[PDB]
Amino acid sequence: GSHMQTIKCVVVGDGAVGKTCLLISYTTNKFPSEYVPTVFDNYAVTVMIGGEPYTLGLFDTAGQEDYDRLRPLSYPQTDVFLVCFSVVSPSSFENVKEKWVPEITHHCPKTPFLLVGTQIDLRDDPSTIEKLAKNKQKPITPETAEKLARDLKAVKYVECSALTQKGLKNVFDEAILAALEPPEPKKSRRC
Amino acid sequence: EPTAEQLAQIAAENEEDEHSVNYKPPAQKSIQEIQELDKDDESLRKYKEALLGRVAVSADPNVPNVVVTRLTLVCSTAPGPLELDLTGDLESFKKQSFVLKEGVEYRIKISFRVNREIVSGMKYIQHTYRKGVKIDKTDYMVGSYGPRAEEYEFLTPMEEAPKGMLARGSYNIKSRFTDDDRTDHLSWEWNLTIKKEWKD
Ligand SMILES: Nc1nc2c(ncn2[C@@H]2O[C@H](COP(=O)(O)OP(=O)(O)O)[C@@H](O)[C@H]2O)c(=O)[nH]1
Ligand SMILES: *C/C=C(\C)CC/C=C(\C)CC/C=C(\C)CCC=C(C)C
Ligand SMILES: [Mg+2]
Ligand SMILES: [Mg+2]
Repeated sequence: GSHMQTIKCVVVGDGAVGKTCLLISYTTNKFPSEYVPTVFDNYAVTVMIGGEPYTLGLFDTAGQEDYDRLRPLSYPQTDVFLVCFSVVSPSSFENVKEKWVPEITHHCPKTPFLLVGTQIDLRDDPSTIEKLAKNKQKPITPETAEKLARDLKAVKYVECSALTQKGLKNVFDEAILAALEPPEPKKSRRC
Repeated sequence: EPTAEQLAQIAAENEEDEHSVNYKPPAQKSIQEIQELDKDDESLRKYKEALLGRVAVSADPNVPNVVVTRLTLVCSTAPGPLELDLTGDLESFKKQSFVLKEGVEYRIKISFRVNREIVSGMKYIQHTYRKGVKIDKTDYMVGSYGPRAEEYEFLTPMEEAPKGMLARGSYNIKSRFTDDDRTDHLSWEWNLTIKKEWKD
C-alpha cells in the first residue's frame, strides 16, 4: 500500500505551563507523579487516524527567554505547532498573543497550529481559584479561548488535563488532522 | 504590444500584508554561551545535543558563518538544469538569459552551509523588476540552523509561473540572504526571461 507519512508536531508555550507533562502523559498514559524533566526527549509514535498509520513525532521546547535563539532550531519542517497555555494562569494566556504565535508564524509561515488549554481540572479547584479571583483574574473558558484562536487564525482551540487525561488523546488527534489539511496557496503571482 | 507602464497597477500585492504583531529578534547569544547555561540539567543537555549535534568546526578566519552554495530551480518540466553558483564571480549573472516557461509550477532549492554559530531566522528576499519598476516583493523564510560539516538544502513551496499572453518579458532580479540580525550574508542581481516555450 502507501508509504507511512510522518507528522512533525512541535509544542510551544511559556515555562511550567505543562508542555512536558502533557507529552509524557500522552505517551505512557501515566501522569508524572514524582519526576518531571525540563524537556521531554524527541519521540515517535504510530497513531491510527481515519484508518491510516501515521508516525507522530513529538517535540517539547525550552520556552525560556534564555533559549529564544536555540528553540527555533527545531522549527524547520514542522507540520503542526501546539501553542499551550494554562487555564489558571493568565500570564501564559497573554504571552500566547505576544510571544508565541508571532514566533511560530515568523519562522513557519504556512504552518497550522492550535491553542491548548492545559490543566482543565484547575478550572474548578480551591487553592488555585483562591489566588485568582483575588488579584482580579478568573479562569479561561472555551468561549474566551475560541475567540483568541479565531482571531489568531488557529485551526482550532482544544483543552485538556495531563492530570485527568481528559481531552489529551484528542489534542493529538486534532493535531494530526490539522497537519493533513492542504496548504491553500493564496500566493497568486499572476495578475 | 508586450508591456507599457501598467506595471504600477500590477503592484496589487506589494506592502499591506505586514499587519502583524512584530516578532522581536532574539538576543545575540552564542553556542558556547548556550552550552554553559544549564550544565546541571541532564534533560536540557540532551536537548542542546539533538539540536546542536557535536564537534566539527573547521576554518575560522577566512570562512564566514553562512555560505550559500547555490540556488537550484526544481522543475519536472524543465529539460535543462537551472542553477546559480553563488560562489565567487557574481557579475556573470548580469548578462545571462535565464528562460522559464510560462504557467509552470516550480520551486526553489536553496543550498547553504552554516559554519560557526547559529543563523537565526534566515530568509531569502527576492525583488522582481520590469523596466526598472519593482513589481513584486517576496520573502521565503528558511529558518534558524546550527553549524555542521554537511550542507543544508531548503525547498520553497510550489508556486506557479505567470501567463505570457501579456507579461512574457525579461526581468531584473535583485536578491539577498539576510536574517533576524540584519546581517547581509549575500546580495546579487540577475536577469530572468519568461517565454511561451522551453528553450525557444
Ligand atoms: N494539577 C496539575 N498539575 C500539572 C498538570 N500538568 C503539569 N502539572 C504540574 O505543573 C508544573 C509545570 O508543568 P510542566 O509540564 O513541567 O511545564 P512546562 O515548563 O510547560 O513543561 C509541574 O509541577 C507539574 O507537575 C496538570 O494537568 N494538573
Ligand atoms: C504579475 C507578475 C508578473 C506579470 C511577473 C513577476 C515575475 C515573477 C514574480 C518571477 C519569479 C521568478 C523566480 C522566483 C525565479 C526562479 C529561478 C531560479 C531560482 C533559477
Ligand atoms: Mg514514498
Ligand atoms: Mg518543558
